[PDB]
Amino acid sequence: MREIVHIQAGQCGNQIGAKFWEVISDEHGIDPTGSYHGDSDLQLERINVYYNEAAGNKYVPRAILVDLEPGTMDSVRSGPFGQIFRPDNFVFGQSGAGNNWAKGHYTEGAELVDSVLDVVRKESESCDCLQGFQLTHSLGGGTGSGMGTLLISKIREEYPDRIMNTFSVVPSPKVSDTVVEPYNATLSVHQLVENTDETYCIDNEALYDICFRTLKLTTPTYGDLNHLVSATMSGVTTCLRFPGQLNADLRKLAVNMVPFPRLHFFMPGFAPLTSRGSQQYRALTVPELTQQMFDAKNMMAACDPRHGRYLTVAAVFRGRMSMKEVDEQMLNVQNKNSSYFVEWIPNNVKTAVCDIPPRGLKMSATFIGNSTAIQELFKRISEQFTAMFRRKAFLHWYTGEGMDEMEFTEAESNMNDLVSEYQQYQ
Amino acid sequence: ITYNMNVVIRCRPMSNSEKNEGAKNVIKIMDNKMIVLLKEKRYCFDYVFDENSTQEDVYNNSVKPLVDAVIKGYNSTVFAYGATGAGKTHTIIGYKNEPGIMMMILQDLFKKIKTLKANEYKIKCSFIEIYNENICDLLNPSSEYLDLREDPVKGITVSNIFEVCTTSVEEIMELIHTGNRNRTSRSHGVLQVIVEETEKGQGLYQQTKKGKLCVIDLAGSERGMRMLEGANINRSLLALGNVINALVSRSKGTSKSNFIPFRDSKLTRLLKDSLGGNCKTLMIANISPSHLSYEDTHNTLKYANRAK
Ligand SMILES: Nc1nc2c(ncn2[C@@H]2O[C@H](COP(=O)(O)CP(=O)(O)OP(=O)(O)O)[C@@H](O)[C@H]2O)c(=O)[nH]1
Ligand SMILES: Nc1nc2c(ncn2[C@@H]2O[C@H](COP(=O)(O)OP(=O)(O)OP(=O)(O)O)[C@@H](O)[C@H]2O)c(=O)[nH]1
Ligand SMILES: Nc1ncnc2c1ncn2[C@@H]1O[C@H](COP(=O)(O)OP(=O)(O)NP(=O)(O)O)[C@@H](O)[C@H]1O
Ligand SMILES: [Mg+2]
Ligand SMILES: [Mg+2]
Ligand SMILES: [Mg+2]
Repeated sequence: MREIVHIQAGQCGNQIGAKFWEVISDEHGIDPTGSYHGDSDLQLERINVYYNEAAGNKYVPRAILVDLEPGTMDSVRSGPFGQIFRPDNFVFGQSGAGNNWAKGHYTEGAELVDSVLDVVRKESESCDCLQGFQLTHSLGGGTGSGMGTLLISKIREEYPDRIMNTFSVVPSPKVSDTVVEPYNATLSVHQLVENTDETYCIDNEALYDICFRTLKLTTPTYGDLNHLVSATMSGVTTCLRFPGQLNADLRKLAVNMVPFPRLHFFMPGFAPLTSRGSQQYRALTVPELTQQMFDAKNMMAACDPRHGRYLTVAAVFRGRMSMKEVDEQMLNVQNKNSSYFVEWIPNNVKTAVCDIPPRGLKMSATFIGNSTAIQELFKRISEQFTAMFRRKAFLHWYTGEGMDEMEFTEAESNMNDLVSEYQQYQ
Repeated sequence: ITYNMNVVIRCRPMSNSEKNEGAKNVIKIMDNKMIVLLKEKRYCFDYVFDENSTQEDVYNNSVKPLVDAVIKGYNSTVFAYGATGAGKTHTIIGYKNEPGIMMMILQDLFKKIKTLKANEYKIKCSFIEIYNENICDLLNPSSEYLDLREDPVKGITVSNIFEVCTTSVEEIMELIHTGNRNRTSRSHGVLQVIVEETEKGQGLYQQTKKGKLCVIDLAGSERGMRMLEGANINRSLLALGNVINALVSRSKGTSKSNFIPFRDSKLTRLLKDSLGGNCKTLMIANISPSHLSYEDTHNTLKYANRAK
């Protein structure tokens, strides 16, 4: 009961997905072969949420891997946990998208997409009560942005009543990796606005800051960064996988955190986060976790929560904890930091608690905030788009893939409207 | 700034079923501008039509000024309004042998057009069904469902919609009835026409006008396919209706200076051009006199006081 379907689209998305799978298999006591070697019966009770049971006491991720390039697939198959994935669930093209949203959405990814659709239909037919979909990808490239957008459009067309969740890698301001990133982000964000029910805005710059400042990590690799994201992902759906004292799944979270249809862009966070040295000089207690989570410098989106207000915040706690203590701490934070919370939604905080902690830790926390500061992310992007579009820079490539200028105009308008709406509700 | 949305109430006649139940007259009209719901909660409007009001009376005392504004170069929109069973399709389309304001409008509109034509007119009729946020072309159903597209200077065009440049009442009347035969109410019956006029002196600068007249058979509030339709329908009914409340704040000219939520639905986004335009608007609430409908008459009217 309550099966989730996982989709990974483009290189970054795939990489994050791999990490996610690795963590979750470890959590549920699943080895690199698909066999359960755990101790606790609780690890297998709700195994069906993320895994299909294959013949001979093995488990396989309900995961679809998508890319316009084959190399990524190979890399995944050769990596840790590569062999756990169903071979028929790898759907790859041969060409690539060349950082072009149009290639991914209209041309190459369109040719690709039917196969993917066929796979995912089958995957849906298998599960008895599919609750919905989780897509991991980035809005800065071509394959990852276009393919994902087309697929989510198709899944909202065929599954309009199911929950649609995305974990995106938003383009940061300073660390600009590509030149057409503004275009790709703009086009994809628009589509996300209409077709996702909740969107977790993850930002590389913020991750780097976390790694450098909070973990004090000498050399971050993408894997390390990805780990953080994976942890966050695991946090959200802990209530579907384990028992607890107060239980909240994907739907319950959405209903409590989304007051208006369009405002479904979250700034996620995780706690605790310490170095090796600073591990000894700390208190493993709920007050400390709470303190950590609400800090601006612990957000995985490059936005200052102190530049806006929290519309709603959901906190998900894992480990053996006193409910009273949890409640006290959340009330204290809202009373003390009154100015950071919208005053016309009393009790801006939703709490959920799962008894089963993550491995290595006795207590852990996951944060989901709907903050009006997310407007900053959109605004910058809009500005950059304007700067490009005013001089029609790089437009020709997109137009060569069948795209028309008017779409760009529309998307930009839409994003502007969204920004305005956030501002006004602040 | 304001949309000048007049609000009139039309009380449909008590049905034989309501009479057989023995329901009494929950609606008591106090004045042409005021009704009470029976005890006697007050509701206030620009005009109230009783159970015997004709299709011609509805036209003359509620939409004639909107139709006129359109022939004169303005936009205008009629939103029939209420719960399911309210009385909207009958008021708007009716039946071919017992037509709604659609016909009363075409007859008045075309007499004015034929007179003024002495300015060439192109009466660009269109008719769409908004169903699960998709837009059915009801005049050319071979195109199935269409999307909404912002335009240079961001008004909205239904992508690739078929329009007919009519010249008479009968052409639009037959066009529309056919369009209703092509419908699913499970949808918002958005009927609209562009009353376009170009200086008969075509060799002169053609400073044209494009008046817009629109009347909607809004899907009513409903309390797996039908559950979804209900859901989508009720959600859009709350979205457009609360975009109306935002328009009221705007129209009031109060401190709530923001962007109205027209983007919350395809219904509203398309209606946007007339909702906040150089226009006159009208809501025609449709209610029942029966005690049996009190929940319906109570909620439909509550909204109407807020819209007004
Ligand atoms: N947080 C992470 N970000 C990544 C990772 N790999 C890439 N990226 C970021 O994503 C962007 C590059 O995206 P992709 O390689 O996924 C583009 P994709 O392969 O989806 O389509 P193509 O345009 O066909 O290459 C850029 O901002 C990178 O800095 C990762 O492992 N973690
Ligand atoms: N006294 C007490 N209250 C509880 C307990 N568990 C949850 N609550 C309270 O119950 C309310 C939340 O409702 P739940 O019972 O968890 O929700 P539910 O009935 O399962 O409804 P859904 O999960 O929304 O389907 C809150 O006021 C909690 O504080 C408990 O063990 N004891
Ligand atoms: N003024 C009226 N006089 C006679 N019959 C009426 C009148 N108003 C409504 N009806 C009848 O009631 C039935 C119509 O409901 P209408 O079709 O009026 O409901 P509606 O508002 O379009 N319902 P809905 O589509 O669910 O929002 C029709 O067959 C009409 O003939
Ligand atoms: Mg790639
Ligand atoms: Mg419950
Ligand atoms: Mg109807």
